[PDB]
Amino acid sequence: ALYTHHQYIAGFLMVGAFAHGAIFLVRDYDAEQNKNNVLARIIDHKEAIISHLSWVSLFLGFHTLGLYVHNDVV
Amino acid sequence: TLNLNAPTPIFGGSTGGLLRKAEVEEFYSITWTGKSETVFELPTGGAAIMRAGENLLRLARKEQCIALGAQLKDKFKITDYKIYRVYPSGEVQFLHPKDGVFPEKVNPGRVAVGSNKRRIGQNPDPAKLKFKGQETFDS
Amino acid sequence: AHTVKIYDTCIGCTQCVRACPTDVLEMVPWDGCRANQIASAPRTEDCVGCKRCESACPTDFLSIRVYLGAETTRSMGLGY
Amino acid sequence: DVAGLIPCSQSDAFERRLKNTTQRLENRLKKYEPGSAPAEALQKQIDKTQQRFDKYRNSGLLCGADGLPHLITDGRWSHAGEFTIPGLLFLYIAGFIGWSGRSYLQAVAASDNSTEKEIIIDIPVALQSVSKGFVWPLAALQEFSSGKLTARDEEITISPR
Amino acid sequence: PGDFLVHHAIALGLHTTTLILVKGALDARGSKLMPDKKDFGYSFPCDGPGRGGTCDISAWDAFYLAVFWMLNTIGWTTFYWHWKHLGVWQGNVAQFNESSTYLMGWFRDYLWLNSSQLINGYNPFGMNNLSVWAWMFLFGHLIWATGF
Amino acid sequence: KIVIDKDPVSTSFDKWAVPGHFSRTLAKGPKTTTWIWNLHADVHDFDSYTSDLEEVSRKIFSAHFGHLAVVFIWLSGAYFHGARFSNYEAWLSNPTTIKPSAQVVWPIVGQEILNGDVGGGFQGIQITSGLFQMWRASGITTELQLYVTAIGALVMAALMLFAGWFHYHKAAPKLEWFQNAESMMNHHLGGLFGLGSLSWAGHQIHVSLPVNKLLDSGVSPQEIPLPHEFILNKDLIAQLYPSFGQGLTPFFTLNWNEYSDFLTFKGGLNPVTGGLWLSDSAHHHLAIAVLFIVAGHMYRTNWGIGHSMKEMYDSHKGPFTGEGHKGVYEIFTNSWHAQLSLNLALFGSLSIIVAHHMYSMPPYPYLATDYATSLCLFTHHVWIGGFLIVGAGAHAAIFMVRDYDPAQNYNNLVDRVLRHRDAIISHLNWVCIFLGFHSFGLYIHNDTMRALGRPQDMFSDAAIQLQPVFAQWVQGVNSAAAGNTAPNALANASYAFGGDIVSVGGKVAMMPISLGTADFLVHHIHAFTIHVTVLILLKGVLFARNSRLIPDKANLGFRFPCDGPGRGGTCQVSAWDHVFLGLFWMYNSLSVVLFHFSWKMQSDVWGNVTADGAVSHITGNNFAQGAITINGWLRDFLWAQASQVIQSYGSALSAYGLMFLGAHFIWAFSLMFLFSGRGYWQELIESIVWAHNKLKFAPSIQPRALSITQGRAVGVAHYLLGGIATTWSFFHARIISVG
Amino acid sequence: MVQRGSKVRILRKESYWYQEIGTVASIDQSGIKYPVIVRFEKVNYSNVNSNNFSLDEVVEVE
Ligand code: CLA
Ligand code: CLA
Ligand code: CLA
Ligand SMILES: CC1=C(/C=C/C(C)=C/C=C/C(C)=C/C=C/C=C(C)/C=C/C=C(C)/C=C/C2=C(C)CCCC2(C)C)C(C)(C)CCC1
Ligand SMILES: CC1=C(/C=C/C(C)=C/C=C/C(C)=C\C=C\C=C(C)\C=C\C=C(C)\C=C\C2=C(C)CCCC2(C)C)C(C)(C)CCC1
Ligand SMILES: CC1=C(C/C=C(\C)CCC[C@H](C)CCC[C@H](C)CCCC(C)C)C(=O)c2ccccc2C1=O
Ligand code: SF4
Ligand code: SF4
Repeated sequence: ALYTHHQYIAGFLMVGAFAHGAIFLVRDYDAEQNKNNVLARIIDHKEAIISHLSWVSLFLGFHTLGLYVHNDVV
Repeated sequence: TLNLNAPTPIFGGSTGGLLRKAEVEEFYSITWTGKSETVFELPTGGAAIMRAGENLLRLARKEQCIALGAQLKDKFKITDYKIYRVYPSGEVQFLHPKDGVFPEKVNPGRVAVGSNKRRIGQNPDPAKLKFKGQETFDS
Repeated sequence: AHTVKIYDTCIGCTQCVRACPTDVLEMVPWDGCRANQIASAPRTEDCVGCKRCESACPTDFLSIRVYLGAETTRSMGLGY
Repeated sequence: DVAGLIPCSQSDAFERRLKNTTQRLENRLKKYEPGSAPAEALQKQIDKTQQRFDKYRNSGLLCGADGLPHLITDGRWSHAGEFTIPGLLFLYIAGFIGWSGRSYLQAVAASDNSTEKEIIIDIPVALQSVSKGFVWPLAALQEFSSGKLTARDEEITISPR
Repeated sequence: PGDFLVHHAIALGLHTTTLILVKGALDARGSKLMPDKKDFGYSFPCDGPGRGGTCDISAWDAFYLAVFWMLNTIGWTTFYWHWKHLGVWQGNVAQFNESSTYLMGWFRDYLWLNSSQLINGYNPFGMNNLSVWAWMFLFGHLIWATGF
Repeated sequence: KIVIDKDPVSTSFDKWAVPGHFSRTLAKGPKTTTWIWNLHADVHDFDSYTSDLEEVSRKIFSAHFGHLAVVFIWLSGAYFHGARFSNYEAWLSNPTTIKPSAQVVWPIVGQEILNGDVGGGFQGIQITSGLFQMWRASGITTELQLYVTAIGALVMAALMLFAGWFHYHKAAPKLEWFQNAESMMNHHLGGLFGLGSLSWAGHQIHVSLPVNKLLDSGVSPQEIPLPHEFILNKDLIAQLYPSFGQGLTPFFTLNWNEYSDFLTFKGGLNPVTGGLWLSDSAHHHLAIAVLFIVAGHMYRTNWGIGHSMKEMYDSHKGPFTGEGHKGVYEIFTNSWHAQLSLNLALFGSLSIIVAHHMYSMPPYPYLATDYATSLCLFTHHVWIGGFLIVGAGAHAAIFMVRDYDPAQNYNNLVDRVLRHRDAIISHLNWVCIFLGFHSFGLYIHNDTMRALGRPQDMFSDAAIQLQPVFAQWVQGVNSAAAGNTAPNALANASYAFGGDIVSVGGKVAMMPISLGTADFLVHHIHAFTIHVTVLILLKGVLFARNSRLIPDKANLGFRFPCDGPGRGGTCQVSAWDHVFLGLFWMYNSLSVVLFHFSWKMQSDVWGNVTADGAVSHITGNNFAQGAITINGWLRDFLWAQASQVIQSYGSALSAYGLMFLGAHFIWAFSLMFLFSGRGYWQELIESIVWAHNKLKFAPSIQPRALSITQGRAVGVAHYLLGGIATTWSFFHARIISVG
Repeated sequence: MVQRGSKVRILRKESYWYQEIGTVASIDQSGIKYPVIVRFEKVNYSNVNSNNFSLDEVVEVE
């Protein structure tokens, strides 16, 4: 019960981390003031980060599911 | 003006219309002259019959008046519909046509309300308008 | 009421006016040209917020915007 | 012997999986008529089983305590045929299908009706891209070096900042 | 080798939950669909049925889809913690050894085999001290299904 | 009056090239990828693009020929695979012991373990379709009679497919050939239903009854003469029911009493097989034929005599209901959807009536002892029936948007239901909430009472009793009806109400299904779940045109996702979205009916009989005290009876185990489409078009996300497919092992 | 100064065809703001192919 307690909270804390960073980008972020730093560069190639996260999500899920469905059928 | 009393169409029905909201504040009435004795669907249920008229119908919402006012322009080509909203237990007379003409037609003397002298990509960031009474789209 | 703002990239196409189901919009002559028109929203208190005026605007990323503000009885579309 | 895994030729749990698989088919055979057609399909099933245990014993696989062949991907060359060799065999085939469909779309897009030729597939241009797709590990090398494999970011459309 | 397959399910979960969360983080300020997504705020339903229809478009609804994914990822995590230790504690480590490699042993020997003494918390012959858990089990099924 | 057109459509492949040729919206080319789904969506909706009711109805007529082709193609495969790949010849010698089987599996990667020890000297899949029991009741004894019927269906499939080519391309009938409903009702009643039951009554007398009279005497399927010898050799038809020696002179001289041995009213179950008496079903369809042939001379045609359906509706009007049925004939001879919805309602309502009348009165020999088939035959036709009832509420809604005319409907019975729809829906709204509290809450009460150690406070048979007295009385008037009020019948209409235990082999064929406190609860679960399913669909029909929310919902269409986020939010307002929501509730309603059925029979009805006469059922009479709590539904039904679908790996039932988990996947995959929305993916795809536009190969057919209406549709499709195929695999793997 | 038929690249950051190639169909010979009409191969989400831009948002890549 102690492992399962803190891991479910850690997932809620890690989801809420990206959630409150997302609220910062609508409310508090100012692209005319924030330019050419680390923050305004990650926004600049944000399509490169999502699509490469779109691959490793789809790379594992195609294969470790098929590795399971192989072992099921066999 | 509203010209009440004016004859209601020969209808007799519709649970779905003009409940307790109408008697306290803000119901509407659409008035037209129908050039037949023909049947038309209501926004409540469907039929009535349009009179020779001076025809009038008391509706609950303005949205139901423009929906019926579109049907009289579509199916019967009677575009003379003239909606209203009532007095002391209502708010504002003569809602449409507001300047003697339909809103899709141009009429000089109207003033551009809600206009912006900028594009939408020229909208400021909300961080520039933070902790102020300004909003990120008003000018 | 919902706020309706019309931006200057409008072309006087008159399509958002006739797609309005609650008769919010209208066409008005333009100042700097006196020939073309623009949409205008003088009846924003009637606006239900259906955003049908944005589905009819032909410009790339439409010149008329609807920002859903406070919900009155008209903008909630309530028959009661 | 890389993780306590005994080879399967001397692994007794793997040699005991064979004793129970055929005993579950010989008792399935023991009731049927000996000359019948379901009788010979079980002996075709018994001998297909013996052709996978003798195929896994002589191949030098690694069986654990359960007796099932485990695969070792760190790639060692003594265990190269598990993931490294069919992985290289995979990557050419997938890149063949990849570079073919990419070469097809660049040829089609500079035509009159490009979207039409995606629905009905031009068997000239389809078999042309197969010919341009077999040479893809060589063809992508001079494609990347020429500067026309990728595009600069002022040419792609991109969300507002 | 059963512990191999779960850690890549876990690595799939942490990558996918990050994928949704950094989707609405970086695309909180506009895309080709809605360029002015900063004018509408963090939490708003949609921009209507125009432009193809924009349901769940906002940065709030990218949070909202990743809460399903973290529950699933911790669900993959703590099912693996619990069933690995259920053979460690019971001295029979071989149950996780052969059955965890394929998804039916994950289903038959963890969710079906272990939920037997729970689900007899109250039978028509008596009741145990687990009947508060067997009640809250079914109580949890009913509230989960109501969210649907 | 037959009137046609000669060659309106040529037989060319010019339109086979271009997809989307039929509509002005399509065939310009797919600029985006929605066009690929816009094409497959509005193909067989002929009413949208074609604006001529004459041209629309010709498409509809010749398309049913194509569907008649694919049923005949499917029927030939039912007959071919029984001819070649089945143990039908060995099964007739020992029908109880040998499991029915077809579909031998090929010796490839390991799926030849599915070819199990199914009986005799054959190895294949134990099938649960009842074709072995249907072909035995038809009299078939050898595989050659199945082989020619498979050829006979394929030539009939080509005959229907040629007839669909002919009646659209060559000789297409006009509009006035389709609007003749009275001549159509005359022809389908006496000709399709009457002669179809007259000619089948000829088969059961000359063919089925003689071979079954020797099969239930039990000689051999080889010693029995071929069924043409019962037509030629009249001495052979005289040694069994010797009333054929008098010919058709008992028929024409009205001395019908001489046919008292092959036209009976015995009315029970065969003690040798456990099916209905074939001489009952011989007398049955003969009586059905005469009722159908006589009823086909009712409606008027070009010979003056006959009823007119237009003048039956005129002057069927009361004082409550205004102008009466005036206008419903003109609606029904112009709307193809109002004809579709009503014919779908009573096709699906019938398909559940077929399921209820076939487990209790098993029509085929050795269908009752075959528990593996009688459960799948029930659960199939229930599931088929509920889909069609949702199609009734679907196509009634499509009628309201474009086929409803307000000028033709003033104060009739369509107008007056659309005028008090707020009284219909809200009174329907209350009766679901009343039934949801007072049926499901009585399970929640029984959970809480058994959890708290209070078993004397729940609703049970050893507790606060809720006995079903309105159903137990109807069990009494139908179990004591043979000899008193149906006096010619020897036994009752079924043994389900009351009667002996018919024991064929060692197993129960039928026994009286008792009713108790648990049966009060589930039958009110059924009453509840149906009334919500009505409530969603009927709300879609009555509000398809307008509401207080959107007064122009018919100007927007039958199938549109929303009117925006305004008016608070108008998502799923259309008539299509109520069909979408009713599909889950139909899935919710029917799955309890099949859970009620699968455990009522296993505990109280199905089982074995010992050599003395005591019955030992399958699950051991645990429906009475288990099925009153949700925990007993979980512990004693879903957990206890899925012990065969998961212990099936490594055995011949393994594909039920793989279809079990594989349908849990597709069900849970559907929530990805249902719970989420489109505009997430349209900006996720914008990151994937970029990573393809980076390497200069993004497709010219631009990728789009699925639409809001499609994302709902692709989520409900995988939801039902995920849960039915789970229930498919759980039912099959259970009753094959125990029944 | 852009003429008709010239292949341009769009610098309007809010547009669907931002940093993409299109051919100018026409220019309006008056003082109207946004006179440049560009026709694009790719349709946006409202499935249109034209828009009115200014000369500040286009270039002359030809
Ligand atoms: C200490 C850390 C922390 C802090 C200070 C905040 C603070 C805030 N958050 Mg953040 N957030 C956090 C962690 C935190 N959050 C976490 C862990 C998550 C992921 C779950 C989020 C995800 C998140 C989102 C998406 C949003 C916020 C928003 C907000 C702001 C308003 C919250 C509000 O008014 O909601 C009101 C509170 C509720 C409605 C609570 C009801 C929900 C709970 C969970 C119900 C519990 C169920 C029930 C009681 C269980 C019963 C038991 C059962 C057995 C019967 C406020 C600035 C909002 C914002 O707009 O920021 C500007 C916003 O949109 N948060
Ligand atoms: C064999 C010769 C032949 C030829 C050349 C044509 C040619 C034509 N037909 Mg005709 N017709 C024919 C026979 C033929 N037909 C037959 C046998 C029938 C009875 C079904 C019809 C009934 C018919 C109708 C009602 C209509 C046409 C129409 C047409 C025109 C366009 C059709 C098209 O392009 O889509 C080609 C279509 C296909 C390739 C799909 C065929 C689908 C088949 C029939 C069933 C497939 C389902 C199958 C069981 C799959 C199940 C799922 C699977 C995964 C297992 C074209 C001139 C249309 C027309 O004239 O519009 C003005 C039209 O409305 N035909
Ligand atoms: C298991 C999950 C679940 C539950 C509980 C419900 C419940 C309901 N649905 Mg919903 N529905 C569901 C899944 C569910 N649905 C899903 C997945 C979908 C998407 C397809 C829908 C879509 C849908 C539609 C389209 C409709 C419904 C409607 C309804 C209501 C039917 C009226 C009724 O009989 O209430 C009876 C209440 C119960 C059976 C709940 C049991 C609770 C007990 C008896 C009482 C609670 C104990 C205690 C008093 C609690 C209070 C104490 C506390 C405050 C301290 C009911 C509230 C219908 C409706 O609202 O019409 C009236 C309707 O039209 N639902
Ligand atoms: C094993 C080991 C090691 C290593 C370790 C390491 C090095 C680690 C690292 C770690 C890491 C590497 C971690 C990280 C993490 C991270 C995270 C946690 C992230 C998150 C993020 C976020 C959430 C963000 C957000 C946002 C946004 C999106 C926007 C703006 C705002 C913000 C920023 C808020 C050592 C050497 C010691 C030694 C041996 C052992
Ligand atoms: C050896 C080995 C290993 C390792 C591996 C690694 C670690 C790798 C990495 C790698 C990497 C980290 C890489 C990445 C890459 C990057 C990039 C940047 C890419 C690019 C690409 C492209 C651009 C594409 C192209 C193409 C092709 C190639 C084909 C088809 C067509 C296309 C066009 C698609 C392991 C242990 C597992 C196992 C054993 C063996
Ligand atoms: C996943 C998902 C998508 C994305 C799904 C998409 C875009 C469907 C695309 C998947 C198919 C499989 C692409 C098929 C591409 C080719 C046809 C493949 C051809 C391969 C040949 C060899 C046959 C939505 O668009 C959506 C919209 C609204 C609500 C929920 C969802 C939703 O859940
Ligand atoms: S809807 Fe927008 S683009 Fe169309 S006329 Fe009005 S302001 Fe101009
Ligand atoms: S489906 Fe789209 S338009 Fe309809 S309510 Fe949801 S977000 Fe708004």
